Amino acid sequence: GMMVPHLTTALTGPLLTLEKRLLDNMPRIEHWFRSQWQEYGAPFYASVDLRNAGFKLAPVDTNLFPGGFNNLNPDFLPLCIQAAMVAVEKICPDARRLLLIPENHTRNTFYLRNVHALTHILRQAGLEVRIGSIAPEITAPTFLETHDGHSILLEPVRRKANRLELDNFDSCAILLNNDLSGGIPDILQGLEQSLIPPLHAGWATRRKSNHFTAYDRVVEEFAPLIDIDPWLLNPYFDTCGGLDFHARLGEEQLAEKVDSLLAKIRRKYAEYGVKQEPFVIVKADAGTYGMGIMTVKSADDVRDLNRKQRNKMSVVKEGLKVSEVILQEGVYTFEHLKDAVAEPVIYMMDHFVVGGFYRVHTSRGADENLNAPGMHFEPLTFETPCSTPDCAGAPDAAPNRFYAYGVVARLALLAATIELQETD
Amino acid sequence: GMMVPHLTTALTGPLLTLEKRLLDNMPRIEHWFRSQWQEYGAPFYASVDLRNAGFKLAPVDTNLFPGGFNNLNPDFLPLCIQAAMVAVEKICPDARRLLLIPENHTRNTFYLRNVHALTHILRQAGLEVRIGSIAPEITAPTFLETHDGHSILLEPVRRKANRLELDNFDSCAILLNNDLSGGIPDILQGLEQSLIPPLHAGWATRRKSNHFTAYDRVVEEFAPLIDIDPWLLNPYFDTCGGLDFHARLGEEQLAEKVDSLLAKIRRKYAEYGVKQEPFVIVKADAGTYGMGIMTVKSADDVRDLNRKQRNKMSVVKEGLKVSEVILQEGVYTFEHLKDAVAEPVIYMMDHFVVGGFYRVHTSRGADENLNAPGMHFEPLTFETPCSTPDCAGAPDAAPNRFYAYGVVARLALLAATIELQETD
Ligand SMILES: [Cl-]
Ligand SMILES: [Cl-]
Ligand SMILES: [Cl-]
Ligand SMILES: [Cl-]
Repeated sequence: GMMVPHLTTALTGPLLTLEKRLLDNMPRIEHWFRSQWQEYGAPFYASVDLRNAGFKLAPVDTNLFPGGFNNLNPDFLPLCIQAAMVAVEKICPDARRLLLIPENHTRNTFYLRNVHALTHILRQAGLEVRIGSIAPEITAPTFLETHDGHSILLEPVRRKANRLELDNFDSCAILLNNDLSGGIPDILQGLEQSLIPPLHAGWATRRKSNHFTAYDRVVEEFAPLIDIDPWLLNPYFDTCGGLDFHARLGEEQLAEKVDSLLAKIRRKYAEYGVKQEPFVIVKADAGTYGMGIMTVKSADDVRDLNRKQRNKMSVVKEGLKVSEVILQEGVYTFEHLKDAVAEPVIYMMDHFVVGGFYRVHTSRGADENLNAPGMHFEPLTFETPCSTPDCAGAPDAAPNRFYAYGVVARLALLAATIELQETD
Repeated sequence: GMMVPHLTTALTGPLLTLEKRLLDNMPRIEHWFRSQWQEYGAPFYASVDLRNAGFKLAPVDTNLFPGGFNNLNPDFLPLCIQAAMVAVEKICPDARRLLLIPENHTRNTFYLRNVHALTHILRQAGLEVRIGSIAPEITAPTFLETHDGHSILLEPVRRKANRLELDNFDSCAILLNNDLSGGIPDILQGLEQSLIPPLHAGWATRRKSNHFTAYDRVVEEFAPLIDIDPWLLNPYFDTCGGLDFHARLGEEQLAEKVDSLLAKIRRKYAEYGVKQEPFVIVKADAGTYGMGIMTVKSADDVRDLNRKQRNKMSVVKEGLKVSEVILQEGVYTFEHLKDAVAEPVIYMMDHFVVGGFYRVHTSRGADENLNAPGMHFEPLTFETPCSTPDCAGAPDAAPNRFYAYGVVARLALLAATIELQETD
């Protein structure tokens, strides 16, 4: 009776091939993941955005600071609690107390609901948890309403002798729910307490293309394990160095790389009988200053950019802050909830899939199967577990689709784990 | 709408005191358990039978070979699967294949359903699992119907060069779902593969009173942690040596110990305003030959036993096989499902509570609140999780009652873990 998203494409052969390979190799796959986690560990928590194109199933974002805990299905709270307990035992085994640092947002009601939901899980895992703000406008204990009969209490972090403290509260470890993409503040540097994840100065200006290389390496091992075309799991990408988007010196360089990537995508689209237009996501990385993103369908789309596009791709008015441009094969999503495009987000704690939700696009044009939704979505909670495949059933039965989602999400998790280890 | 058991007693003060202590110490308790598991580990799986008397909440049986997996709530399968994966990672991390040895029962339909349910969990955890019989009447692959549209395949174990094998199947480890209480067969001794749990020759004739001593030691530490009378969690007990139940030489010895135990129980019943009659469970342990059990309400009940009682307490017709007699304070259960007495069974994998079920007595007399049900019960699956306390709620709200059940079950698990380590 509960309506769920369905694919609006009949071209699903590659997805079903992937599902068949996973369901014919299920114990081999799970044994392989266990070998990987013995070598690498896993983060405390994470979320991975996927897109199901019917001809491809690929991760498109990995977040080590997930902010949608309030969107999880409450029937799965016990599974989350148990996984959070495992994470505590691996990452901070002796912890009694945990300081949670949120994003600096105090006016997003949904973000505050996430904080409440996350805090609840961590308390049920047996930790004493308090919320320590690093927002400069929080100067005293501040109660913020979630507009649902509850509130959260934000307290300003105080640094004393290489430790962060709150009123009568000295934690063992510090959990970041703030991605620090603007740079690790000096107040969080050189502390005695461990940060989770353990970020160090340099984090925010790291070479972000290493994320895509790390996922390539994971897929290069996994794809032959199950005998699948690695392209079914992995978008192509390329990079170039920093460019000045207020000049045209870098124009031909960029255009040539767009053309070459589009050509690679076209070869695969021909192989698999795909009729949609190839597209490329152009990501201008300006480190602490942010990132500018645009999508293109031809090399001409990066030539002679207009004023607004130049400003977007430069990221800020300060000159030449872009240090790398990443070009990635765009992946379609053909999942729809009635007229709305939907795309899934898979949640993990330690190396276990705990659930997730769909982002159901609020916009409604012909190109919502291409456009990234950003903040323009409403969540729709998952109805099916990801850890209960039916190996003899239909390959695209719901539990088998969700098993496949959980496999690709765990590949992306492993890649992020490897990447983070290699920043030291 | 789903009917559940309710207490038929208004004398619940001690239960509510326990619940209040647990809910005022929840993070301290969970931190304490984590410290314990770091030192001791936990078994692969276990079940613990509890009785809620309103004036006491105590474990009355610990089983390291649980046989009621088919009675678990299917909505909690993902939680079981995840816990089973943790158990695999701690106890047999590199295992690809697992040989499961069942009880020698081939005609109990419910036991075969347990085997199917257990096998399903282990396969979902990513193991290749086969069922290896050590029953002498299984001499070829044998399909047994569960009378529910399914069957299980039993294959005779073959020993070759210090390993157990089946057709094209050599496992890494061996999971016992057979308690080997009749003695570890020679075919299972001196193997290269690990047994789970890791039993050694001598197991079946161990000193069974060490189980009660180990639980005493756990409660002696836990009770002061939360400031509770340890008697609220722990039945009194005593022991004597082997006795000849076909003679009366041991009669006065036994009678005196019954009298002394009853007197201790009476003191506590007076303290707490309990009006029910104290009772004692007399357990005659004959090692591999089995155990004889009777309940008594006075020292006179062990004097001048009749023929049937003498035979029961001697256990077998072979002479003087009883090596120890354990006397335990009997604990009432006042939970009822309408007219039927009910008592809970809590399931764990690794150190995590995964669910459980009530044993709903099929018999209907005035003394079913005292009598152990044995096989005379129908299962009723738990509706409430054990890991989701509401610390500010009513102490006997359902999630808080079940949190308390999961705490006492984990104390009994820890005790069994310590006991088993100390057999080596
Ligand atoms: Cl720690
Ligand atoms: Cl930084
Ligand atoms: Cl192993
Ligand atoms: Cl033995």
